[PDB]
Amino acid sequence: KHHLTNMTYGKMPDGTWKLAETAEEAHSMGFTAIHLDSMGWSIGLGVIFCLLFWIVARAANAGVPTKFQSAIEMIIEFVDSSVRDTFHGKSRLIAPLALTIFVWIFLMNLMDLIPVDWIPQVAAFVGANVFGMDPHHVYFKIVPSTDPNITLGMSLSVFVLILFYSIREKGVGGFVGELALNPFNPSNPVAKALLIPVNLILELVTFLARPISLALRLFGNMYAGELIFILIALLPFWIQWALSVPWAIFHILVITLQAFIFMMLTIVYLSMASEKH
Amino acid sequence: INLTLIGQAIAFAFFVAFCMKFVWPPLINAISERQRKIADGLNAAEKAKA
Amino acid sequence: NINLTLIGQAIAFAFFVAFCMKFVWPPLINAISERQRKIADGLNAAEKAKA
Amino acid sequence: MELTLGLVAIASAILIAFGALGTAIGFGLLGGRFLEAVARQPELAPQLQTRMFLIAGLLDAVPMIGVGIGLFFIFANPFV
Amino acid sequence: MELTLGLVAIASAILIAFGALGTAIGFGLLGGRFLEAVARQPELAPQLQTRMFLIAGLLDAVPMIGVGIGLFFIFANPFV
Amino acid sequence: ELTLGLVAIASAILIAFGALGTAIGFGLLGGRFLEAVARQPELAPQLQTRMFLIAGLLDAVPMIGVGIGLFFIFANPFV
Amino acid sequence: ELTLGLVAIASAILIAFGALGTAIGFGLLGGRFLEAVARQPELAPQLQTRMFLIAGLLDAVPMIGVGIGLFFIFANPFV
Amino acid sequence: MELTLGLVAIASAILIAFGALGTAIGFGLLGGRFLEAVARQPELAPQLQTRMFLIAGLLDAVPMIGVGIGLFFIFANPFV
Amino acid sequence: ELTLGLVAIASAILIAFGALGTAIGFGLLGGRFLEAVARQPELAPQLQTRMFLIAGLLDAVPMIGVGIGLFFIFANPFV
Amino acid sequence: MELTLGLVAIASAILIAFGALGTAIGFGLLGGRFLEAVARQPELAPQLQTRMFLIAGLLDAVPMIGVGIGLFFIFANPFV
Amino acid sequence: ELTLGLVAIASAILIAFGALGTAIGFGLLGGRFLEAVARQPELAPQLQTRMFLIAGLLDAVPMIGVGIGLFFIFANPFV
Amino acid sequence: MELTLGLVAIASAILIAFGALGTAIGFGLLGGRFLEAVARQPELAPQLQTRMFLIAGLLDAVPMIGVGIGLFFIFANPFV
Amino acid sequence: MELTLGLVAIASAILIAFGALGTAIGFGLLGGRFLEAVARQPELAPQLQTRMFLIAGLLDAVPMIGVGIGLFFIFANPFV
Amino acid sequence: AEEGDDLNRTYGWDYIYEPEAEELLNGLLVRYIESMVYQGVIENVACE
Amino acid sequence: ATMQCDVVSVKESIYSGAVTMLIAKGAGGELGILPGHAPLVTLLQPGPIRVLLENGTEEIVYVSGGVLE
Repeated sequence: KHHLTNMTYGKMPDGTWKLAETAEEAHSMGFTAIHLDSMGWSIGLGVIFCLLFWIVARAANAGVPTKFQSAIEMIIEFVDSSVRDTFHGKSRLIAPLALTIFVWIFLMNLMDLIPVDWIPQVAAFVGANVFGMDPHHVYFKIVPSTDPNITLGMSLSVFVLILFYSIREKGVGGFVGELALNPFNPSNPVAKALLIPVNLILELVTFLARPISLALRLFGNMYAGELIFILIALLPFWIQWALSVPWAIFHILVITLQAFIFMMLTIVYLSMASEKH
Repeated sequence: INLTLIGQAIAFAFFVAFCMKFVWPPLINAISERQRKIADGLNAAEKAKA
Repeated sequence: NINLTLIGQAIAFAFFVAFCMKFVWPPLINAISERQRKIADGLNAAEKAKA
Repeated sequence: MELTLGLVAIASAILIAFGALGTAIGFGLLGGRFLEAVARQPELAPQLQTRMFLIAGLLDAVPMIGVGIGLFFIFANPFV
Repeated sequence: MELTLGLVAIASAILIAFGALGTAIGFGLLGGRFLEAVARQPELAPQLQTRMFLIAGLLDAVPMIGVGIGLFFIFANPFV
Repeated sequence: ELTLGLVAIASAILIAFGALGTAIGFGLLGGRFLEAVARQPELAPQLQTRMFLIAGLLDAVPMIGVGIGLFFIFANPFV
Repeated sequence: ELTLGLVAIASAILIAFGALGTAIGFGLLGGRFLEAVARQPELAPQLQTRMFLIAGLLDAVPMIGVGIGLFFIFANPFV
Repeated sequence: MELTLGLVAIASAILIAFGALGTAIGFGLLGGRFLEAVARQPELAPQLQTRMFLIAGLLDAVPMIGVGIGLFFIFANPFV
Repeated sequence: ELTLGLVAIASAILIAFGALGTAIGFGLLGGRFLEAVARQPELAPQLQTRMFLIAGLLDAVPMIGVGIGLFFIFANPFV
Repeated sequence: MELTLGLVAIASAILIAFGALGTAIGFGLLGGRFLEAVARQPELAPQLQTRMFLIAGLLDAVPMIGVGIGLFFIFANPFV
Repeated sequence: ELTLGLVAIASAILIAFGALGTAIGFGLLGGRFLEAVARQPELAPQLQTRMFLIAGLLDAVPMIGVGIGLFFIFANPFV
Repeated sequence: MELTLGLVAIASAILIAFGALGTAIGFGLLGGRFLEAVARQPELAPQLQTRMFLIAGLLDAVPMIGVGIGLFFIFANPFV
Repeated sequence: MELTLGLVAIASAILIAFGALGTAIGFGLLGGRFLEAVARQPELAPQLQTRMFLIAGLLDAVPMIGVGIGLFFIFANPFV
Repeated sequence: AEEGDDLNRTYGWDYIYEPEAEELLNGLLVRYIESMVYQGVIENVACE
Repeated sequence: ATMQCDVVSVKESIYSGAVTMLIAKGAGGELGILPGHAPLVTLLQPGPIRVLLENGTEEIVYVSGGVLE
């Protein structure tokens, strides 16, 4: 049990099953810049999103909406309304990317509701038939994409788009020139401390930290929730698992909130980068 | 955790794909409700015609 | 052991779906039905309007 | 070695503790003013709620990011 | 080992302590404004009460999380 | 040996922070409560019942900590 | 030896945090109470009774910690 | 025993330190509203001063108790 | 060995204190924002722009602490 | 014994430090309301000005007690 | 050896306390700023001017502390 | 004796630090209400400024005392 | 000797840190009320700004002194 | 209406407005206009 | 002591004299009035007004909306 529990906490937080070129699957010790086997399962969840929207998209009809297409109409109209009433000025597929990122992160986060071990332990079957049992027991299976690399790559693309609309001012010098929190500090040793270091710190903090903040905020939510779920799994005999149901209800509450916040702040930042002059 | 740049590489690439590649079927979808409003405004004008 | 733990998690999803019906399903269903009703009325008014 | 582990435990505890202390007061400060606002303009409940959730999402970032590194230290820590 | 036990005990104590301190202030800050609001619009008691529960649920998440790690430490602790 | 003192001080912190929180919180609540009841005296029973409700909602986590502190006191782990 | 000093520190923390909490809480209560009784002088006794109700409800947890501190002072465990 | 003496001294100091810190803020917070109220209702000054004395006497009880323990430590302390 | 633990403590402080600051600053700003918007609902976008200017000016230094902390965690001096 | 000297130095410093910190906050909290009141009712300035010294003398009692013990430790310290 | 860890602690404190101060300061300043601009929507420009003036006046000491912290980080004395 | 010097330095730092922290917050709290008062009654500036000087001089007394003890430790400390 | 160096470093850090924390709080607390005063009566802007500068110049004195002592410990420290 | 009054003789005191001054001013103005109309009707009755 | 109270409607004066105390329901809530009060003005809810004479007799006047000064 205790040894088994410690081994399990060794197991579930294994990074993307860590495949490697010029090597075997993994040894839980490689820890090099090599292959990853989780966001493939995330794309396996994005594809159903695209297919579901394509179902309605190919069916172009103005008739009375059925329940599924009525709900999808709710979603599209809601995201359009938010993008429109909040933000304006110019439009290049902004609302489409917003609606994609919203639903995509929502569905990724949604997968957490499943039990901690049901999928990996049912995967003991595929371990038994192929690739053996012990290789499954070192590190083989992955959980929904809660690993920080997913969200980091997610946010840095938004940062790239921020750059792309931030050069819309037709000049790198014009954009780089900006107002500073520290226009002046008259004192001379204070000026020595100010000129190079404080201004360099300013240009570092002004823009660079924000996508990192986004990625880490989402990562904290995912990782804390999942770790809570694993930790709950102890002492099962005389209990109703009241430590789980209300907590997972709150998790249902926080999922949509996090997706909404990500989408909203992304559009905020794009609007800011689209500010005139 | 571990950097494992493979994950973020695939994330960005497949994100840009799964978004730009399928912005278009969404762009289709904006029109239906708008033209439904067209219908429901024209049926409003018909009574003035009466 | 392992399966016995999963027995409790079976109780979990049972209570999750139980609470999902009573609380989450009526509002979503009502929203869908009501928006369908206003769409249907708006189109039927246009129909008699064209007549 | 032993002292290093103890200090790691202490640092991890602070990471969680200060974040909890911050968020528990921030949400109260926000919610009180929200209740005053909704009381004065009861018809503006939905847009006020949306503005709320925007605030709340923008609020809890730094502490509950620190929570993540705290858990990181709890289970998968460097320095060993 | 002994010192590690003492330090992890300290960390556990901090985990619950700071969360309790935060939630106590947060609930008071929310409730004062709630009681003021209900008196100004006595008819709106149910919806205001529901909003207050929403805020309360959103608030005490992180302290409740920290309670979990505290209990983990007290019962099944790492570093042993 | 040094373990026992650390256990004692940890148990003390557990109770101390909870008491510090509850004392400030109850004062903050009661301030508005008294200010409200004076404004609208006819609503005293309902407001008092709401105050009991939210007070019970408030002191939960400190009371949780008190039990852990007491468990450290009488029959503690780490022995 | 060192355990004794740690016990002393814990005992000091217990009393000090409770005093710090109570001092702020009672002041926060009293400010609003005085303002209210100034607005509506007639209802002074009922508001006064509401005070003692809420104050007896308030000072509990710090008073609980005081007993634990005194226990550590006089008859302490860990020896 | 030297370290024990030093720790006892620290404890004795912090005892009255926190008490002074609490009382100074509490009296100020009370007196602010007291002066504002007596300005609003200049006729009730004796009654307001009666209530203020009552609540002030009710307030500083715990810090005064702590001062007693501190003095006890200073002159006739245990742990010898 | 001790240096490693001390660096860990320092890093924890770096993120934690800035986090505590932000968690209160954002709440204080948002409360006044919510009051302001409820009073002049038709002025919401301008207020949002001012608010986000404020937030961008505000969150700077805590990010600075977070960055130095992260630098410490992965690639630290003193080794 | 040197350790005891250092610890007593720390304790003494805490004694004055906390008292000063408390008094500084308390006096500002009182003075803000005092100025606002005298703005409201400039006629009653002497009476308010009397009340403010009354409570201020009532305020700094505990901190001045601590400062005395603090100075006591500096010159004529026990534990030697 | 311990000098390195203690210098790390000192540097962490320098950044942390300044961040904690600035986050609170800008938050409670901006809340009042939003409250004011809502009252007088036309008076926004000079309001922002005064607010930026006082904001620049504000960060002086925290910026001083951050510089000393970074100085400790890169090329500290005592070595 | 080395640790004695270090702890003396720490204590002296605390003495000045807490006093400065208190004075900075107190002056701001006072000046805020002072600005409200001067705006609302522009004809009343001089006597309010006189009151503010009175209470400000009354405020920083204890922190100034603490600065003195800090300087005392810095230049010529006991325990040598 | 190493302990002395480390403790001097800690004391120096405390000196600047607490002063910065105090100044950041005080300046904002003053500024909020300053903004209210200037917004309510925009005609009086220069006079109010002059008064605010007077208050600020009276405010940061003690923290500014503390920064000097901290830097003194930095460059030319005693006790060596 | 004789707004020159209470500028030289005005004192340094204002009221304590329980509602915001704008709403109070609106409520005052409506009633003042109504009273003007009433006491203009009464004079017409006397003239009749 | 006593202070001059005048209750006047749009048509004529209803009540007048010297009184020691007044009770009314303002927009925010109930208000207690004693001589030397700071200047103030509200809008009255449609409720009765209570005035306490020095002898102890208490007259009550019914008011349906208005301005208290």
